[PDB]
Formats: sequence, structure tokens, C-alpha cells
Amino acid sequence: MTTRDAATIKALLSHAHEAQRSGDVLASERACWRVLQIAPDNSEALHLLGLLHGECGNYGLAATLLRRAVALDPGEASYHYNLGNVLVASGQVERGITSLHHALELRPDYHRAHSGLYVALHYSALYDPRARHILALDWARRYADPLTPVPATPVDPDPHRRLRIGYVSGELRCHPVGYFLEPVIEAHDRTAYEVYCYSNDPRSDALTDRLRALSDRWRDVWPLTDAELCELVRRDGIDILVDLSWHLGMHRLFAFARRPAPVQVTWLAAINTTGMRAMDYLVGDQHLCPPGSDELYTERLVRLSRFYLPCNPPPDLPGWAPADGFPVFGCFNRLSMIGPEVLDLWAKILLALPRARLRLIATGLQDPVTSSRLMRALEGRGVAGERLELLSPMPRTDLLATYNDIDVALDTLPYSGCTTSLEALWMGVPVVTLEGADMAGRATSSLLRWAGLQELVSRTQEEYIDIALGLGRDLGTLARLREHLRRWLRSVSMSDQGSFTAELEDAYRRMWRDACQTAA
Ligand SMILES: O=c1ccn([C@@H]2O[C@H](COP(=O)(O)OP(=O)(O)O)[C@@H](O)[C@H]2O)c(=O)[nH]1
Repeated sequence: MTTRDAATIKALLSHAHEAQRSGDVLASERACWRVLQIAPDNSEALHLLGLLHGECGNYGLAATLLRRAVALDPGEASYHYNLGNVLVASGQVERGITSLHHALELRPDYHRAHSGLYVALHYSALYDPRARHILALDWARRYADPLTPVPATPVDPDPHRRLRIGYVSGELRCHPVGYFLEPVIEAHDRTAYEVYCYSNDPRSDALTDRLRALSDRWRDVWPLTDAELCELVRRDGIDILVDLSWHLGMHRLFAFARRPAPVQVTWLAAINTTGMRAMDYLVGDQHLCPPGSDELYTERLVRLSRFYLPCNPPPDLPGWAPADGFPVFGCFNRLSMIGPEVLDLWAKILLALPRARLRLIATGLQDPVTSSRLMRALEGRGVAGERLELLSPMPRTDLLATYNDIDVALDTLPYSGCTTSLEALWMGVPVVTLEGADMAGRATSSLLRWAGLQELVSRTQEEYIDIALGLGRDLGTLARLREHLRRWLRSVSMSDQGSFTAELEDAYRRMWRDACQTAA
């Protein structure tokens, strides 16, 4: 006789895939375990448990589930793809890049692995701006530019009429994207603009409920094809469509590829070009996007004369403590951003201030394997591993509150942080950064320059060290900077929401004028 197993597995395996596509993680996981109880060499279920734990941040389990899936079926490109992403996210950038290469070698038309690879390069100093640029263009040429028509003249090209703005993202939720979009959506001038949001992910938390309520129109987009989304955007009559996700998120750039709107913009998540002809504008700022940078972008750079994001803090802000070995340095950035280049500098700072402690908080630090590897990485640079204190990730306000126990924040290179740096300043903690010759290494350099704190902005790695040393020694400059931030916080709490979105609206208007104008 034979067994009904194969049928039971298949029903569990499709149920598991539905559960994960709809957002129900705990249900997809338990179904994957049920498959492995019956058939523990099932590489499809190993793989899916791999993804889910990778999304949850358990990179230790994730990686070994995905490596076992690779061993059982090494020809399957998607198993290599997802292993590469886990490895990059865990801090092992070069090992992940290799895995991403394998996925492309096995399936040369893998558009998600090609993006992932493009993204991954920004976490490594080994790939210059020319290499990243080329790979992006290569992607666009393959998957985007074939779909793109020539720019048509806008419908009802009235330079002064009320404009419809469409925000397209798959991280409209408790997430940097959602955090910076909320103020913009609330403060948009309804006399001159109308706000459509296109949510490209099913996860709907308290912030999505707020974004939905603040939007004029909503639209849940994840179940639609790119062609279906295009005919939806066209029917809504969107004048300016905005890519909030970029290559880093659950984007919808093949819908953008077709030019459903006459003005198409990438903003907020972008750290480099999309590579696409179909993207007209990228919205940055004057410090963020350096003078000779434009040749690196298919989009036209829009250098706003303020910081490229709204800096007003949330209402539920923990509020500052009276302060409290000194000094405690801090870096609450993703592990992908903490590689060999940064660790070399952080070690040199810790040798020169032999009592100072470094405090990292990120996803993956719950696993002993990844915290051990980080401790050992520092000991190899002559720094005792006990001086390094690693913490598992926390809720937003709980994390904000732990800045009270930090004297100075350190920013990553070559991929500069952004929202962690802003969060630090909100809690009266100064941030030391390197200004890279590169948009991806300038999110903090810009922020700091626009907030008056140019003295915390190094142009060289040895200057980075010196600034961090200077702050660890002098209590006075710390108390000066803590007050500068107290005044800045209040100023930004009051004006910055409306001040920013007016400057952005000014940019949207000039994009629109120019679209109508050149039809004459
Ligand atoms: O343990 C953590 C770490 C981060 N975050 C939040 O998620 C964001 C992720 O920032 P990231 O680590 O990607 O660095 P960034 O790119 O903002 O510099 C932060 O701003 C925090 O608000 C959190 O809730 N818990």
C-alpha cells in the first residue's frame, strides 16, 4: 500500500503560502512545522520557515533552515536569494552578496534578486558609485524600460489646478516610510492637492488606520497585477505618482514603468537611482545630493532647500531624563549597516577612551551566534568584548527612552542612518557621522547640517574619530549640544510639519508646471 501524506502535505503547503501572503505569520509557521513532522526533508517548507523567521529577525534559525533547503535542492534560485537577504540583514554582507550572485547565476531573469543585489552593494565599501549605477541601469533595461512609453502631455494641463497625488508603498505602517508620510499626508493643502494612497502590503496596524483616515482616498493594491494597478491609477486621474518604497521595499515600479501618471517621483526610501527612464524625479536636498552627482541618476534630482524629510516628533515622545562607565556610545542601526569599515573606527575610539562602552540595539542581537560574532569582531581589533553591550529589539517609545542612557550616538558608514539619527536628536543625544561623497552616505550629514550641528560632521574617517573623542572628553560641549537640541526639538515640533510639506508641494507644483509648459 501507499500513503495519503502527499495530499496532506500539498494542502498544508498551499495553506501556508496563503497564510503568509495574507499576513498571518503564526499560522503559516505552524503549517510549515506540520509538513516537517511528516516529511523533514521537505525543502519547500524549510525554505518558507526560512523566510518567515528572516522577516521576524531570527537570523540564526532563518539561516540554518535556508542553508538546509539549499543543500536539499541547490538548483533552486529562490532558496539562494532568501539566504542572501538573511545573511546581508544579519551583518554578513559579502557572504550574502555571493548568495545573491548564485541566485542570478541560476535564474538570470530574477528581478527581485537583481534589486536585492543592487541594494546589498550599498552596505559594502568594495563597490564604488560606478558599479552600483551600472547594475541599476542593467535592471531597468531588462525589466522596466521596455514597458515605458514616451512622455505624453498631461491631461487638463492647467498649471494652477488642484493636483491629485498618489503615494505608492508596501510599507504604509509602523515603519520609517509610514512615520515620515503621516505628517505629510495630514498637512497637505487640500485647496491645491488631493491625497490617494496605494498600500502594497496587507499588514494594517494603528498607523495604517491613521494614514487611511488622513487620506482622501485609500485603495488596497497588493492583490492587483501591475496592469490592473495602472488602469486604476489612470482612472483615479493621478497627476503625480510617488514611489515611497524604492528597491528597499515592496515597491510597485513596474506599474511606474508604464507611465500611468505624467509626473512620477521617487522619495523617502530612495538612497540611489531607480535606474529607470520612467521615473522623472527623485526628491532629495542640497546637502544630501552633492554638486556633481546628477549623471548617476536617470531621474532629475530635486534638491529642496531644507532637509529632505519632516523632522517633527510624534506626540508620545518619552521626554528627556536628567542624564542616567562614561561615556556610553550608542548606535541603534540595522546590522547590515555595521560592517568592517565602521568596526575599525569604533574600535579606535574605544582604545583611545578605555573606559567607554558601546551600546548596539538591532534585530538579530537576540541570537547568541550573531552577538558572539560581533563581540569577537571587536576583540580582533584589540577591544575587550565585555565593553560592547548588545540588546534585543524593542517597541518604538521603549527604544527612544534608552537614548537617555546614551551620551553620544555614532552613525554608520558607508550606508548612513536616517531615522535612528533623527530619533537620537529628538532625545537630545548628538550624532557623529561621516559625510560620504554619495547620497547613501549622507542622510545624517544633511540632517545635522540643516539642524545647525555641522561640527558633528566629519569629511574623513580620522576626523570622525576626533569628533567622537572630543565629545567623550568635554562635558561642556555635551551640555551645549544638549541645549541646542532642546531648542531645535521645540522649533521643529511647532513649525516643521507644515514648513516641510509646503516646500515639497512647491516642488510638486514646479514638476507639474514643467510638464504642462513643455507641451506648448
Ligand atoms: O530595536 C529596534 C530598532 C529600531 N526600531 C525602529 O525602526 C527604525 C529602523 O531604523 P534602522 O535600524 O533601519 O536604521 P535607519 O535606517 O533608520 O538609520 C528605527 O528608526 C526605530 O524607530 C525599533 O522599533 N526597535
